[PDB]
Amino acid sequence: QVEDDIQQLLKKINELTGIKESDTGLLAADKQTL
Amino acid sequence: LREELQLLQEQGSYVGEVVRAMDKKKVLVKVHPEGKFVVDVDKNIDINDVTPNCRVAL
Amino acid sequence: LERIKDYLLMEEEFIRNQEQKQEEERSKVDDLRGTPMSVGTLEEIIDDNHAIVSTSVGSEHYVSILSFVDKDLLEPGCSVLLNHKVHAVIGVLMDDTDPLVTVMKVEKAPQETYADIGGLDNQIQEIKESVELPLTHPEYYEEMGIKPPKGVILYGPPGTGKTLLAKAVANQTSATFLRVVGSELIQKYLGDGPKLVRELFRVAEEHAPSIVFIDEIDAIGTKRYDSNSGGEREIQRTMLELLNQLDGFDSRGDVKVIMATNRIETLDPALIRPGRIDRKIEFPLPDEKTKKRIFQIHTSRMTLADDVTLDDLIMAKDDLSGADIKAICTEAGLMALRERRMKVTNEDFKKSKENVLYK
Amino acid sequence: LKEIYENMAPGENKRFAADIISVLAMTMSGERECLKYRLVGSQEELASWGHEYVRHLAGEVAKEWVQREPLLTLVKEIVPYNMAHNAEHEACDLLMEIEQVDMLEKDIDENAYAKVCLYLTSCVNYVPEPENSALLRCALGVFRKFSRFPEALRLALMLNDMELVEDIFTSCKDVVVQKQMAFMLGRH
Ligand SMILES: Nc1ncnc2c1ncn2[C@@H]1O[C@H](COP(=O)(O)OP(=O)(O)O)[C@@H](O)[C@H]1O
Repeated sequence: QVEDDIQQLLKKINELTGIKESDTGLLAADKQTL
Repeated sequence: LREELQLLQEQGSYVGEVVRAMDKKKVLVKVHPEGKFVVDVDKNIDINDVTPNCRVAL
Repeated sequence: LERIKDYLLMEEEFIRNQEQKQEEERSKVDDLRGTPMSVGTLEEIIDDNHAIVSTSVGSEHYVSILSFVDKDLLEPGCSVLLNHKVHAVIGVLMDDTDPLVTVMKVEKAPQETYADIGGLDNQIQEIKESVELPLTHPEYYEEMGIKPPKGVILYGPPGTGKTLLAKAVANQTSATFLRVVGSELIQKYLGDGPKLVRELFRVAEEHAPSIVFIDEIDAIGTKRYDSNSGGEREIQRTMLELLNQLDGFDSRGDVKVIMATNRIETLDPALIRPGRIDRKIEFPLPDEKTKKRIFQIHTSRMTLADDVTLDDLIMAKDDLSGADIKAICTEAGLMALRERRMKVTNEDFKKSKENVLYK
Repeated sequence: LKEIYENMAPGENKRFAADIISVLAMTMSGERECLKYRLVGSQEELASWGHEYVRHLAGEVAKEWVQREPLLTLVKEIVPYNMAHNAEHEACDLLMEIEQVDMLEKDIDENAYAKVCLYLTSCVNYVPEPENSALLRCALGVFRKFSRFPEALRLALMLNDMELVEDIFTSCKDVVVQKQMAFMLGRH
């Protein structure tokens, strides 16, 4: 579980992380080409 | 009342044969001569009140 | 303790998951399309995010996808989202609930149970082990470098319990159960014995691991239905089809195969051979013990006069199978319901025996 | 018999009295004196099956439970209640809190193996207020299936560390078993 414990929190980091810059930056590959 | 009779000119209405509704909001339908179109509904109806196999003014 | 830290971890994951400019971009993606669009069918394709489509009215336009969703998500000859302008591919679609998967795809429980088939066993362990086993506990074969019993065949007189087995397994099974009859494998339209087989097998391969079951595979031969064509040079292919689909090239995968025939003398050896159908199981017609379990099982779930002795019935018929016994069980029911009597009597079974068996 | 009970910091000896008088208080129908012995049950019923006593009175303090031997010893029925189970994880976390350099040396010097001590490890050094080793020298000792090879290498991996480099050294005695341990010690 300790290893498993490290597993969960580690994954939660990205989960927590990913949301961050997500807020920041807020089509063209196609919408242009479209 | 007889003045808006020009309304008849506005256009026509397409009956249609609903293939079935879905997600994203837009009824999937095959009209009649042509074929299948997935198209939005009237605001005055649900998506849920819309079943399969039934006529509706498009 | 860390369990709590583990739980909230699982919870925080749920939040970020649910946690899924853009609105405009999404609207841009809505705006890009048209309200309303146009259905149309795939034909060819090109790395130019465009190919020629196919229409009922049969305009075939060259058109791009509106690209976030994908061309490789789809195959040629498939209905796609098209504008009404150029019929521009606006995206993929979902092959709507066809009328094949439904029919061929028994969802609800099959009833019965592997402790409902009185008088069986080795027949049971043979099937289960060969099929049900490698499906549940499949961890042994992974060490003995063996695989599973490819297909299995069930045969014997009419009432040996072949359909029970197909019914028993499905009762505690966990894989899509495709119930296709061969008799249905005989339509009245040339070159249609090879579509049905492909659709059933194609449907089976899609739903991933599943049980294709063919009860009465014999009916594909031991029968020449009026409305047909070719007479028998057509059924043959349909066999050939079955034989080929149930067999070689590609790589079938997890399609297990269950055939239910009474007479195994009218099966093409190509279907019996192993590879195609390995385990060959027989269903003997009770005797004096199995019947007891069959009788006890069928009369044990009802107000069966504790007076009479299932024995009398067992030693009654000459070689009655596991059906006839059931008919007698039921006969009394109607007898019972007839003279309005919660519990049945002797004659009730007698009339039944003489009412069903004899007649 | 309340007098011999006055000194309640024992690792063990306070146990049986705190089981008997408390069960003597439990069959007696009481929730007062019973708990006072539950804090001070460092074994109440460990081997013997616990009454309504342990479940209630442990956990009542268990959630209340730097450190109070009352709290500390109450759970020394509990962590062993979890050790009698040999499985797994709960009052270790109770222990990780405890910052007692006796218990962590003192608790499981014996008993468990496989997976079992493997997750005792990450608790040993890392989790408590301090860092700990002893079990990983101590319960480590017996390490039957290779003292220690089996579990410690499951420990030598993971914690992308190297402290477990001796652990393999200690067990891995073959040059070539150690050649793998050598690389294993090398790979850190
Ligand atoms: N020994 C038995 N145990 C349980 N059911 C039986 C037994 N014998 C007959 N039956 C019932 O009678 C029916 C006979 O079907 P089946 O065994 O498939 O015969 P056939 O293969 O000729 O169609 C089954 O549905 C089953 O429920």
